[PDB]
Amino acid sequence: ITMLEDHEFVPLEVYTRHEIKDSGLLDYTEVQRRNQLHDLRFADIDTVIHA
Amino acid sequence: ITMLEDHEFVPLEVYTRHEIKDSGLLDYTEVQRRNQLHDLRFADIDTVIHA
Amino acid sequence: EVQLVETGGGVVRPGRSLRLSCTTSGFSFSGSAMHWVRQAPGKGLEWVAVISHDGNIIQYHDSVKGRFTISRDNSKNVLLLQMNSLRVDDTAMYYCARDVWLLPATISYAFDFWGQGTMVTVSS
Amino acid sequence: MYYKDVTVSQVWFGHRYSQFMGIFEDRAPVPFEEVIDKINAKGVCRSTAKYVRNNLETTAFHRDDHETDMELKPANAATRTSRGWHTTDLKYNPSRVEAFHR
Amino acid sequence: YGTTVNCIVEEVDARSVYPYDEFVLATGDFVYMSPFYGYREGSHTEHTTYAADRFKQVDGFYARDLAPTTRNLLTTPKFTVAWDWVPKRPSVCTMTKWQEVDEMLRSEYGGSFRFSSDAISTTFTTNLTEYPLSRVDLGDCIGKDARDAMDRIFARRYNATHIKVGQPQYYQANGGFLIAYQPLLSNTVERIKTTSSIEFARLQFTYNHIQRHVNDM
Amino acid sequence: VERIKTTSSIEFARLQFTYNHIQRHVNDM
Amino acid sequence: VIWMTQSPPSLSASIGDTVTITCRASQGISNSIAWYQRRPGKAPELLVYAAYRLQSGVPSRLSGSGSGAEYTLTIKNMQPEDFATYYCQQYYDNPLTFGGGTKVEIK
Repeated sequence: ITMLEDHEFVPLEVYTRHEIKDSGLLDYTEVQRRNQLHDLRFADIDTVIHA
Repeated sequence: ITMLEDHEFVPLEVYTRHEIKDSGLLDYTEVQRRNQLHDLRFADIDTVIHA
Repeated sequence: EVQLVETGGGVVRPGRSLRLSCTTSGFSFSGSAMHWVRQAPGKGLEWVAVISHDGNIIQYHDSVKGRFTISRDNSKNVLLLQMNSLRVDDTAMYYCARDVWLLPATISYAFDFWGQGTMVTVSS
Repeated sequence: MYYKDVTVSQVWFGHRYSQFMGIFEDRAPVPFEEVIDKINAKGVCRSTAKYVRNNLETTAFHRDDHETDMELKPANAATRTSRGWHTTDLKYNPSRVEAFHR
Repeated sequence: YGTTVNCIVEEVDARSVYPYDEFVLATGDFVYMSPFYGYREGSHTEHTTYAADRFKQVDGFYARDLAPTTRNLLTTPKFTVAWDWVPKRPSVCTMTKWQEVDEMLRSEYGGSFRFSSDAISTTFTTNLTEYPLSRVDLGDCIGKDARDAMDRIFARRYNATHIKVGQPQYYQANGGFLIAYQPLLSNTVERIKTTSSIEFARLQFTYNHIQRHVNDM
Repeated sequence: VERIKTTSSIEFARLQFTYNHIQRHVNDM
Repeated sequence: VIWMTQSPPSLSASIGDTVTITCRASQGISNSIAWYQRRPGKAPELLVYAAYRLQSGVPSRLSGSGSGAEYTLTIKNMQPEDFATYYCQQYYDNPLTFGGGTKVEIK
C-alpha cells in the first residue's frame, strides 16, 4: 500500500477574462475614449479667438 | 475504519456574470437607452405647434 | 530560567545615535518574538519596537519612524536596538519585553516577561 | 489613417455679439497620390481635400484660402495617447462682420 | 433661423477604473480627470487633462430642495460634471472582499500555507512570508473591511470558546487571492491580478480531502 | 411570483457529483 | 491611535477587600486588551490577555471582563501580594498603547 502523492492544481483557463473581453472586434469604452479624446488631441479646446 | 463524511459544494464563483458585465466602464445598451430616453424625457415628442 | 540581561544604556548628549543590546538566558530566540518598551520618568509605559521570531516582521511605534532600528541574532541570543538622533523625550527605562508565546510562529503583541531595565537618558 | 476633418460652421454675428448656427463636421479621404507624394515623402499635406460626399465631388480649402501645403506636425500628447498627427491645431472661424451669416 | 436652449440638470452615476485617471458617466461621455482631483490633502498630485481654469472647487456646499460638504465641479467642452470631492485613499480600493470564512484552517506543508475552508470547500496555497499591505496599491480599505468582518464573526461565534492572537495576518495565495487571516486559540507597490475561476482551488480542496482520507485509512 | 437566477458555473454540481461518487465507492469498500 | 483611559488613577483597599478598575478605548478593540501589574521594585508581569484569559500561576480571584471599548479588571478578596500598580494595554491595532495606570495603596 503506497500513499497517494500530493498534487498541486495550478490555476488554468483557456480564456481569461482579459482575452474574452478582447475577443470582441470593437470595445465601446475604448472606442468612445479615443473618439472623445480626438477633439482634445487634434484641436485646441481652450484657445479663444475674438476679432 | 471510519466513513468519509458527506460534503456539500455550495455554488462559488470569483466573479459572477453580473459583475463581469458591470466591469466595463461604459455599458452598451444602458448608454444607448439613456441617450434615447434623453429626447423622450427632456422634450415633448408628441406636441405639434402650427402657426 | 528566563533572564533578560540588557546593556548599552548611558548618558548621551542630544544629536547622535546610541546602541542597546539584550541577552536572553531562558527565553529562546527563533521561537518567540521580542519587543522594546520604554518608560519615561513621570509617565507610563510606551511601546517602541517589535521583532519577529526570525526577523522578517518589523513594526515600530509612530514616534520612532526612521529613527530607531531593531535586529536580532538568534545564534548568540542577543537582541539589538539601535536608535539614531535620540531626543530629550527619549529618556526612559528601556525593557526588552518578550512577546507572550501562544502559537508556534505568531507575534501576539503581549508581553509575558519583562527585563529589569536600563538607564537611557538624553541630557544637555 | 489619412483623413482630413473637413468642418464648416455658419455663424451669426449679431448686433452686439456672435453666435453659432451649425457646424458640419465631416471626415474626408485623401488621394493615393497625395499620400504617396506629400504625406510619406515630404511629410506635408495639402490645404485642400478632394473627396466624394453625397454622390458629389467636393473640395474644402483650409481657412478658405488658396491651396497650400502645411507642415504636418505631431499632436499634443494626452493621457494614454498613441502617436497622432495633424496639420492644424486651431479651427478657422469667420471674421466678425455685423448682421451677416458668414 | 430659430434657436432653442433647454438647461438640463441630470443626476447620473459616474464610473471610474484603476488607476482612476478618468471616469465615465451614465450618458456615455468621458471626463478626462481623476475623480479625486482637488486641492486639499495633496489632491493636486492627481492627474488631470483640462487646464486648471476650467476646474474649480467649493468648500461647504449644500444641495437644493429640488450638512454642507465640499464640491468638485468641472466644465467640459460639452457639459459641466459636478461631484462632491472625497479623499481617494479611503474612498476607493483595488480589492473587494469575496468571502468571510468563519473557520478557515491554516496548515504548513511542503514550504507553503494551505488555507483550507471547509465551509465554502476551497483550499488556497500561499507562501510563508506574510504579504505586506504597503505592496498593495490603495489597499487601506482592505484592513478596515477585514477587521470589521473578523470582529463581527468573532463576536457572533467564537467569543465563548476561542480567543484571537495578535493583529490579523495577510498572505497572498495562488491565483491572485489575499487571505486576511486571524489565528484563534481555543480555551481548551503593485496591483495583484486575480484569476477568473476558483475551480483550481475547489479541485485542490476536494483532492486534498479525498487524499487525506484515503491515505489515512 | 418571482424569477429565479441561475448562478452559472455548474462546476459546483460537477464536483458535488464526483465527490459523491468517489465517497460512495470508498465508503462502501 | 488607540487611546487608553485606565480610570480611576488611584484607589485604596485593605486585605480581603474587592476592587475594580476600568479601561476605556477610543474605539472598539474586540477583546484585544492586556492587563499588566508591577509589584514595587519588580518587573512587569502579564496577568490578562484577550480580556478574559489568565495564565499559569495567576490567582483565580483576578478576572477580566467587558467587551467593545469597555474592559474592567476586578480583584476580589485582595491579598497583600495584590496591592500594586495596574496597567491596561491594547493590542488590537498599531501603534501599541498602554493605560495611564492605577494605584492601590493600603489605607
